[PDB]
Amino acid sequence: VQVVESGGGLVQPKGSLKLSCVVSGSTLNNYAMNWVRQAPGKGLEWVARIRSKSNNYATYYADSVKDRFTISRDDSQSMIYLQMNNLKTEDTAMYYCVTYGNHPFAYWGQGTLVTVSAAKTTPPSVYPLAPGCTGSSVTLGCLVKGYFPESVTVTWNSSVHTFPALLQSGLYTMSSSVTVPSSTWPSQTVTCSVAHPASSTTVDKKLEP
Amino acid sequence: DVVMTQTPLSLPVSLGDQASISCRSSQSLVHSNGNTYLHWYLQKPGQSPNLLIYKVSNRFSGVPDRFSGSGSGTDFTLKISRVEAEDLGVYFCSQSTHVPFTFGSGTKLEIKRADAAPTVSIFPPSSEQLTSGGASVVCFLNNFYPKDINVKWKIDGSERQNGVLNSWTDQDSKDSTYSMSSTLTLTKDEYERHNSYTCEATHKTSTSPIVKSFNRNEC
Repeated sequence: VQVVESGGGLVQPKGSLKLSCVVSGSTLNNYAMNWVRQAPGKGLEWVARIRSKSNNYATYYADSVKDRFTISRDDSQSMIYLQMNNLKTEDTAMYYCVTYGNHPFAYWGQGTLVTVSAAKTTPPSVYPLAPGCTGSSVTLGCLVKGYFPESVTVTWNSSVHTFPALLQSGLYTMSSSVTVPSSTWPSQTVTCSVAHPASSTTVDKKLEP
Repeated sequence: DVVMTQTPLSLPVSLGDQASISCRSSQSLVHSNGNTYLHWYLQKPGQSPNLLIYKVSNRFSGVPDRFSGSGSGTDFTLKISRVEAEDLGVYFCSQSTHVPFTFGSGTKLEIKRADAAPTVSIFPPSSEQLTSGGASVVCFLNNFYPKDINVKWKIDGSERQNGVLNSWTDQDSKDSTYSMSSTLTLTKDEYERHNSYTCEATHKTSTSPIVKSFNRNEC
Protein backbone atom coordinates (compact mmCIF):
# COMPACT_ATOMS: atom_id res chain seq x y z
CA VAL A 1 0.00 0.00 0.00
CA GLN A 2 1.24 3.51 -0.83
CA VAL A 3 0.96 7.23 -1.44
CA VAL A 4 -0.24 9.44 -4.29
CA GLU A 5 0.61 13.16 -4.21
CA SER A 6 -1.32 15.67 -6.36
CA GLY A 7 -2.01 19.41 -6.76
CA GLY A 8 1.30 20.56 -8.27
CA GLY A 9 1.72 22.67 -11.39
CA LEU A 10 2.91 26.05 -12.62
CA VAL A 11 2.10 28.99 -10.30
CA GLN A 12 3.44 32.60 -10.10
CA PRO A 13 5.59 34.13 -7.36
CA LYS A 14 3.36 35.20 -4.41
CA GLY A 15 0.87 32.56 -5.63
CA SER A 16 -0.75 29.92 -3.47
CA LEU A 17 -1.19 26.20 -3.92
CA LYS A 18 -2.76 23.25 -2.11
CA LEU A 19 -1.12 19.81 -2.39
CA SER A 20 -2.92 16.62 -1.52
CA CYS A 21 -1.68 13.14 -0.72
CA VAL A 22 -3.75 9.95 -0.33
CA VAL A 23 -2.87 6.72 1.53
CA SER A 24 -3.75 3.28 0.12
CA GLY A 25 -5.33 0.26 1.82
CA SER A 26 -4.02 -1.63 4.86
CA THR A 27 -6.17 -0.79 7.90
CA LEU A 28 -4.69 2.05 10.04
CA ASN A 29 -4.85 5.89 10.16
CA ASN A 30 -2.81 6.25 13.39
CA TYR A 31 0.51 7.45 11.90
CA ALA A 32 2.55 10.62 11.28
CA MET A 33 2.97 12.11 7.77
CA ASN A 34 5.68 14.32 6.23
CA TRP A 35 6.28 16.44 3.12
CA VAL A 36 9.87 16.32 1.78
CA ARG A 37 10.85 18.34 -1.32
CA GLN A 38 13.63 18.23 -3.94
CA ALA A 39 14.68 21.19 -6.08
CA PRO A 40 15.99 20.39 -9.54
CA GLY A 41 19.52 18.95 -9.28
CA LYS A 42 19.59 19.32 -5.49
CA GLY A 43 19.19 17.25 -2.33
CA LEU A 44 16.26 16.32 -0.11
CA GLU A 45 14.68 18.92 2.19
CA TRP A 46 12.19 18.03 4.87
CA VAL A 47 9.34 20.56 4.82
CA ALA A 48 6.66 19.61 7.35
CA ARG A 49 5.22 16.92 9.61
CA ILE A 50 1.72 16.34 11.02
CA ARG A 51 1.07 13.73 13.75
CA SER A 52 -2.00 11.49 14.01
CA LYS A 53 -5.19 12.21 16.00
CA SER A 54 -3.96 10.47 19.17
CA ASN A 55 -0.94 12.78 19.24
CA ASN A 56 -3.21 15.83 18.87
CA TYR A 57 -2.30 16.32 15.17
CA ALA A 58 0.85 18.20 16.25
CA THR A 59 2.67 20.03 13.44
CA TYR A 60 6.32 21.00 12.91
CA TYR A 61 7.90 22.97 10.04
CA ALA A 62 11.21 23.59 8.26
CA ASP A 63 12.24 27.20 8.88
CA SER A 64 12.19 27.69 5.09
CA VAL A 65 8.38 27.26 5.11
CA LYS A 66 7.22 28.72 8.46
CA ASP A 67 4.23 31.09 8.45
CA ARG A 68 3.98 30.36 4.70
CA PHE A 69 3.06 26.63 4.64
CA THR A 70 0.43 24.70 6.56
CA ILE A 71 0.51 20.89 6.66
CA SER A 72 -2.90 19.42 7.42
CA ARG A 73 -5.05 16.34 7.08
CA ASP A 74 -8.47 14.75 7.08
CA ASP A 75 -8.73 11.18 8.37
CA SER A 76 -12.21 10.55 6.97
CA GLN A 77 -10.75 11.36 3.56
CA SER A 78 -7.55 9.36 4.35
CA MET A 79 -5.87 12.53 3.10
CA ILE A 80 -2.92 14.80 3.85
CA TYR A 81 -2.59 18.35 2.54
CA LEU A 82 0.05 21.02 2.15
CA GLN A 83 -1.36 24.52 2.10
CA MET A 84 1.36 26.58 0.34
CA ASN A 85 0.97 30.35 0.29
CA ASN A 86 3.23 33.33 -0.45
CA LEU A 87 4.95 30.94 -2.90
CA LYS A 88 8.50 31.87 -4.00
CA THR A 89 10.73 30.71 -6.91
CA GLU A 90 12.97 28.67 -4.55
CA ASP A 91 9.92 26.61 -3.53
CA THR A 92 10.24 25.03 -7.04
CA ALA A 93 10.63 21.30 -6.28
CA MET A 94 9.16 17.83 -6.54
CA TYR A 95 6.97 17.46 -3.46
CA TYR A 96 6.88 14.11 -1.73
CA CYS A 97 4.74 13.02 1.18
CA VAL A 98 6.69 10.50 3.21
CA THR A 99 5.65 7.99 5.89
CA TYR A 100 6.01 4.57 7.48
CA GLY A 101 3.84 1.64 8.49
CA ASN A 102 6.25 1.27 11.39
CA HIS A 103 9.54 1.99 9.59
CA PRO A 104 10.30 5.74 9.48
CA PHE A 105 10.17 7.58 6.09
CA ALA A 106 9.63 4.18 4.34
CA TYR A 107 6.99 4.82 1.67
CA TRP A 108 7.61 7.62 -0.86
CA GLY A 109 5.39 8.17 -3.89
CA GLN A 110 6.37 9.50 -7.32
CA GLY A 111 5.64 13.08 -6.20
CA THR A 112 3.87 16.15 -7.58
CA LEU A 113 5.96 18.91 -9.26
CA VAL A 114 5.49 22.53 -8.27
CA THR A 115 7.01 25.18 -10.53
CA VAL A 116 7.06 28.76 -9.19
CA SER A 117 7.88 30.96 -12.17
CA ALA A 118 6.60 34.28 -13.55
CA ALA A 119 7.67 33.18 -17.03
CA LYS A 120 5.46 32.94 -20.12
CA THR A 121 5.70 30.09 -22.63
CA THR A 122 8.59 31.00 -24.95
CA PRO A 123 9.82 29.39 -28.15
CA PRO A 124 13.50 28.33 -28.11
CA SER A 125 16.10 30.08 -30.26
CA VAL A 126 18.03 27.30 -32.08
CA TYR A 127 21.64 27.93 -33.09
CA PRO A 128 24.05 25.71 -35.02
CA LEU A 129 27.44 24.94 -33.48
CA ALA A 130 29.91 24.32 -36.28
CA PRO A 131 33.67 24.84 -36.43
CA GLY A 132 35.84 26.72 -37.18
CA CYS A 133 37.84 29.81 -38.11
CA THR A 134 41.55 18.98 -39.40
CA GLY A 135 41.26 15.55 -37.75
CA SER A 136 39.61 12.12 -37.70
CA SER A 137 36.39 13.00 -35.80
CA VAL A 138 34.33 16.17 -36.13
CA THR A 139 32.16 17.51 -33.26
CA LEU A 140 29.01 19.51 -33.99
CA GLY A 141 26.23 20.83 -31.78
CA CYS A 142 23.04 22.80 -31.43
CA LEU A 143 22.46 25.49 -28.76
CA VAL A 144 18.83 25.59 -27.64
CA LYS A 145 18.23 28.81 -25.93
CA GLY A 146 15.62 30.78 -23.94
CA TYR A 147 12.63 28.45 -23.80
CA PHE A 148 9.78 27.89 -21.36
CA PRO A 149 8.45 25.55 -20.12
CA GLU A 150 10.91 22.63 -19.98
CA SER A 151 10.64 19.74 -22.48
CA VAL A 152 12.75 20.20 -25.57
CA THR A 153 14.02 17.33 -27.70
CA VAL A 154 17.07 17.51 -29.93
CA THR A 155 17.12 14.72 -32.52
CA TRP A 156 20.29 14.46 -34.59
CA ASN A 157 19.63 13.23 -38.12
CA SER A 158 25.00 6.89 -30.76
CA SER A 159 27.77 9.36 -29.92
CA VAL A 160 25.39 12.09 -28.71
CA HIS A 161 25.65 14.10 -25.51
CA THR A 162 22.48 15.73 -24.33
CA PHE A 163 23.28 18.42 -21.75
CA PRO A 164 20.57 18.89 -19.09
CA ALA A 165 19.00 22.36 -19.04
CA LEU A 166 19.92 25.28 -16.77
CA LEU A 167 17.67 28.05 -15.58
CA GLN A 168 18.84 31.40 -17.00
CA SER A 169 16.99 34.38 -15.50
CA GLY A 170 13.57 32.75 -15.89
CA LEU A 171 14.33 30.80 -19.11
CA TYR A 172 15.87 27.42 -20.01
CA THR A 173 18.97 26.80 -22.13
CA MET A 174 20.37 23.45 -23.20
CA SER A 175 22.81 22.20 -25.80
CA SER A 176 23.41 18.88 -27.57
CA SER A 177 26.61 17.56 -29.16
CA VAL A 178 27.15 15.02 -31.96
CA THR A 179 30.47 13.57 -33.09
CA VAL A 180 30.79 11.89 -36.51
CA PRO A 181 33.79 10.79 -38.63
CA SER A 182 35.24 13.67 -40.74
CA SER A 183 34.63 11.58 -43.87
CA THR A 184 30.90 12.30 -43.29
CA TRP A 185 30.82 16.08 -42.62
CA PRO A 186 30.64 18.51 -44.34
CA SER A 187 30.52 16.09 -47.34
CA GLN A 188 26.94 15.21 -46.32
CA THR A 189 23.97 16.53 -44.35
CA VAL A 190 23.94 16.77 -40.54
CA THR A 191 20.85 18.38 -38.97
CA CYS A 192 19.58 18.78 -35.41
CA SER A 193 15.77 18.70 -35.12
CA VAL A 194 14.51 20.57 -32.04
CA ALA A 195 10.92 20.10 -30.79
CA HIS A 196 9.40 22.42 -28.13
CA PRO A 197 5.80 21.11 -27.82
CA ALA A 198 4.53 23.82 -25.43
CA SER A 199 5.13 26.55 -28.05
CA SER A 200 4.37 24.23 -31.04
CA THR A 201 7.92 24.65 -32.35
CA THR A 202 9.99 22.28 -34.44
CA VAL A 203 13.22 23.66 -35.87
CA ASP A 204 15.37 21.62 -38.25
CA LYS A 205 18.84 23.12 -38.34
CA LYS A 206 21.27 21.85 -40.97
CA LEU A 207 24.89 22.38 -39.99
CA GLU A 208 26.99 24.27 -42.49
CA PRO A 209 30.83 24.47 -42.49
CA ASP B 1 19.27 22.29 12.65
CA VAL B 2 21.38 19.17 13.05
CA VAL B 3 23.96 19.20 10.23
CA MET B 4 24.46 15.82 8.50
CA THR B 5 27.90 15.38 6.94
CA GLN B 6 28.39 12.62 4.35
CA THR B 7 31.81 11.41 3.20
CA PRO B 8 32.83 10.92 0.56
CA LEU B 9 30.59 13.17 -1.60
CA SER B 10 31.49 10.95 -4.59
CA LEU B 11 32.41 7.26 -4.41
CA PRO B 12 33.91 5.62 -7.52
CA VAL B 13 33.42 1.84 -7.29
CA SER B 14 34.11 -1.22 -9.46
CA LEU B 15 31.13 -3.59 -9.78
CA GLY B 16 31.51 -6.36 -7.16
CA ASP B 17 33.71 -4.31 -4.82
CA GLN B 18 32.76 -3.43 -1.25
CA ALA B 19 31.70 0.17 -0.62
CA SER B 20 31.19 2.13 2.59
CA ILE B 21 29.65 5.54 3.23
CA SER B 22 29.92 7.54 6.44
CA CYS B 23 27.38 9.89 7.95
CA ARG B 24 28.17 12.15 10.88
CA SER B 25 25.83 14.44 12.78
CA SER B 26 26.12 17.78 14.62
CA GLN B 27 24.88 16.29 17.88
CA SER B 28 23.69 12.91 19.14
CA LEU B 29 20.85 11.24 17.22
CA VAL B 30 19.75 9.22 20.25
CA HIS B 31 16.23 10.30 21.18
CA SER B 32 14.94 10.66 24.77
CA ASN B 33 12.94 7.43 24.24
CA GLY B 34 16.24 5.63 23.64
CA ASN B 35 15.80 5.12 19.88
CA THR B 36 18.29 6.40 17.26
CA TYR B 37 16.53 7.87 14.29
CA LEU B 38 19.13 7.58 11.50
CA HIS B 39 18.08 6.25 8.09
CA TRP B 40 19.64 5.47 4.66
CA TYR B 41 17.95 6.15 1.32
CA LEU B 42 18.89 5.30 -2.20
CA GLN B 43 17.74 7.62 -5.01
CA LYS B 44 18.36 6.23 -8.47
CA PRO B 45 18.40 8.48 -11.52
CA GLY B 46 14.95 9.77 -12.51
CA GLN B 47 13.43 7.96 -9.51
CA SER B 48 12.13 8.89 -6.04
CA PRO B 49 14.13 7.73 -2.99
CA ASN B 50 13.89 4.17 -1.60
CA LEU B 51 14.25 3.43 2.12
CA LEU B 52 17.14 1.03 2.57
CA ILE B 53 17.79 1.09 6.34
CA TYR B 54 15.89 2.62 9.25
CA LYS B 55 17.06 3.30 12.81
CA VAL B 56 20.75 2.75 12.04
CA SER B 57 20.67 -0.95 11.18
CA ASN B 58 17.13 -2.14 10.36
CA ARG B 59 16.88 -3.22 6.75
CA PHE B 60 13.59 -2.31 5.05
CA SER B 61 11.27 -5.02 3.65
CA GLY B 62 12.96 -6.41 0.54
CA VAL B 63 16.21 -4.41 0.78
CA PRO B 64 18.94 -6.99 -0.20
CA ASP B 65 21.10 -8.29 2.63
CA ARG B 66 24.25 -6.93 0.93
CA PHE B 67 23.22 -3.54 2.38
CA SER B 68 23.89 -3.03 6.09
CA GLY B 69 24.02 -0.04 8.42
CA SER B 70 26.10 0.47 11.53
CA GLY B 71 27.26 3.04 14.04
CA SER B 72 25.95 4.91 17.04
CA GLY B 73 25.26 8.34 18.48
CA THR B 74 26.83 10.72 15.99
CA ASP B 75 28.82 8.31 13.85
CA PHE B 76 27.22 6.07 11.21
CA THR B 77 28.23 3.89 8.22
CA LEU B 78 26.40 2.27 5.32
CA LYS B 79 28.24 -0.69 3.89
CA ILE B 80 27.45 -2.35 0.56
CA SER B 81 28.68 -5.90 0.43
CA ARG B 82 29.15 -6.35 -3.33
CA VAL B 83 28.00 -3.42 -5.48
CA GLU B 84 25.56 -4.39 -8.29
CA ALA B 85 24.66 -1.97 -11.15
CA GLU B 86 21.14 -1.68 -9.69
CA ASP B 87 22.91 -0.05 -6.70
CA LEU B 88 24.17 3.01 -8.49
CA GLY B 89 22.67 6.31 -7.50
CA VAL B 90 22.81 8.87 -4.71
CA TYR B 91 22.84 7.64 -1.08
CA PHE B 92 21.26 9.96 1.53
CA CYS B 93 21.44 9.62 5.30
CA SER B 94 18.59 11.29 7.19
CA GLN B 95 17.80 12.07 10.83
CA SER B 96 14.34 12.30 12.38
CA THR B 97 15.35 12.62 16.03
CA HIS B 98 15.42 16.44 16.17
CA VAL B 99 13.20 18.99 14.47
CA PRO B 100 13.74 20.08 11.80
CA PHE B 101 14.43 16.63 10.27
CA THR B 102 17.59 16.89 8.14
CA PHE B 103 19.37 15.05 5.32
CA GLY B 104 22.99 14.53 4.31
CA SER B 105 24.11 16.12 1.00
CA GLY B 106 24.16 12.74 -0.79
CA THR B 107 26.94 10.43 -1.94
CA LYS B 108 26.83 9.50 -5.62
CA LEU B 109 27.85 5.89 -6.13
CA GLU B 110 29.52 5.81 -9.56
CA ILE B 111 31.49 3.44 -11.80
CA LYS B 112 35.28 3.42 -11.47
CA ARG B 113 37.14 3.61 -14.79
CA ALA B 114 40.53 4.75 -16.07
CA ASP B 115 41.16 8.47 -16.32
CA ALA B 116 40.47 10.01 -19.74
CA ALA B 117 41.34 13.50 -20.98
CA PRO B 118 38.51 15.62 -22.39
CA THR B 119 37.96 16.28 -26.09
CA VAL B 120 37.53 19.99 -26.31
CA SER B 121 35.68 21.82 -29.09
CA ILE B 122 35.15 25.60 -29.28
CA PHE B 123 32.34 27.19 -31.36
CA PRO B 124 31.86 30.79 -32.50
CA PRO B 125 28.64 32.80 -32.40
CA SER B 126 26.36 31.66 -35.20
CA SER B 127 25.37 34.22 -37.83
CA GLU B 128 21.75 33.42 -36.92
CA GLN B 129 22.33 34.57 -33.33
CA LEU B 130 24.33 37.56 -34.48
CA THR B 131 21.40 38.79 -36.59
CA SER B 132 19.41 38.90 -33.31
CA GLY B 133 21.92 41.04 -31.35
CA GLY B 134 23.51 38.35 -29.19
CA ALA B 135 26.67 36.22 -29.35
CA SER B 136 27.10 32.85 -27.58
CA VAL B 137 30.52 31.21 -27.54
CA VAL B 138 30.34 27.53 -26.66
CA CYS B 139 32.82 24.91 -25.50
CA PHE B 140 32.21 21.19 -25.41
CA LEU B 141 34.40 19.14 -23.07
CA ASN B 142 33.56 15.60 -23.91
CA ASN B 143 34.19 12.08 -22.60
CA PHE B 144 36.49 12.69 -19.62
CA TYR B 145 37.16 10.91 -16.31
CA PRO B 146 36.99 11.73 -13.43
CA LYS B 147 34.13 14.26 -13.34
CA ASP B 148 35.97 17.11 -11.65
CA ILE B 149 36.94 19.80 -14.15
CA ASN B 150 36.90 23.57 -14.27
CA VAL B 151 36.66 25.69 -17.38
CA LYS B 152 38.02 29.23 -17.59
CA TRP B 153 36.90 31.75 -20.21
CA LYS B 154 39.33 34.47 -21.32
CA ILE B 155 38.51 37.40 -23.57
CA ASP B 156 41.70 38.97 -25.11
CA GLY B 157 43.74 37.15 -22.46
CA SER B 158 41.81 38.30 -19.33
CA GLU B 159 39.48 35.97 -17.43
CA ARG B 160 35.75 36.63 -17.69
CA GLN B 161 33.03 35.61 -15.23
CA ASN B 162 29.91 37.47 -16.50
CA GLY B 163 27.74 35.47 -18.95
CA VAL B 164 29.05 31.94 -18.36
CA LEU B 165 26.67 29.04 -17.72
CA ASN B 166 27.90 25.47 -17.26
CA SER B 167 26.27 22.05 -17.78
CA TRP B 168 27.50 18.64 -16.68
CA THR B 169 26.06 15.30 -17.83
CA ASP B 170 25.73 12.24 -15.62
CA GLN B 171 28.08 9.29 -16.01
CA ASP B 172 27.74 7.79 -19.47
CA SER B 173 25.80 4.52 -19.96
CA LYS B 174 28.51 2.87 -22.10
CA ASP B 175 31.98 4.22 -21.42
CA SER B 176 31.39 5.67 -17.86
CA THR B 177 32.79 9.05 -18.83
CA TYR B 178 31.47 12.52 -18.18
CA SER B 179 30.90 15.37 -20.60
CA MET B 180 30.40 19.06 -20.12
CA SER B 181 29.13 22.17 -21.97
CA SER B 182 30.14 25.78 -21.26
CA THR B 183 28.63 28.88 -22.88
CA LEU B 184 29.91 32.45 -22.69
CA THR B 185 27.01 34.77 -23.55
CA LEU B 186 27.80 38.28 -24.74
CA THR B 187 25.99 40.93 -26.72
CA LYS B 188 26.86 41.14 -30.44
CA ASP B 189 28.31 44.53 -29.55
CA GLU B 190 30.69 43.31 -26.84
CA TYR B 191 31.72 40.36 -29.07
CA GLU B 192 32.59 42.82 -31.85
CA ARG B 193 34.65 44.83 -29.34
CA HIS B 194 36.94 41.89 -28.67
CA ASN B 195 38.84 39.40 -30.78
CA SER B 196 40.42 36.54 -28.84
CA TYR B 197 38.05 34.06 -27.21
CA THR B 198 39.47 31.21 -25.15
CA CYS B 199 38.01 28.36 -23.11
CA GLU B 200 40.59 26.79 -20.93
CA ALA B 201 40.07 23.57 -19.08
CA THR B 202 41.90 21.92 -16.28
CA HIS B 203 41.57 18.27 -15.39
CA LYS B 204 43.47 15.55 -13.52
CA THR B 205 44.94 14.23 -16.82
CA SER B 206 47.48 17.00 -17.56
CA THR B 207 49.02 19.70 -15.34
CA SER B 208 48.81 22.18 -18.20
CA PRO B 209 45.37 23.63 -19.02
CA ILE B 210 43.78 22.51 -22.27
CA VAL B 211 43.39 25.64 -24.35
CA LYS B 212 40.98 26.07 -27.25
CA SER B 213 40.46 29.45 -28.83
CA PHE B 214 39.56 31.33 -31.98
CA ASN B 215 39.90 34.87 -33.22
CA ARG B 216 36.71 36.69 -34.22
CA ASN B 217 38.28 38.72 -37.03
CA GLU B 218 39.15 35.56 -38.98
CA CYS B 219 35.82 33.66 -38.68
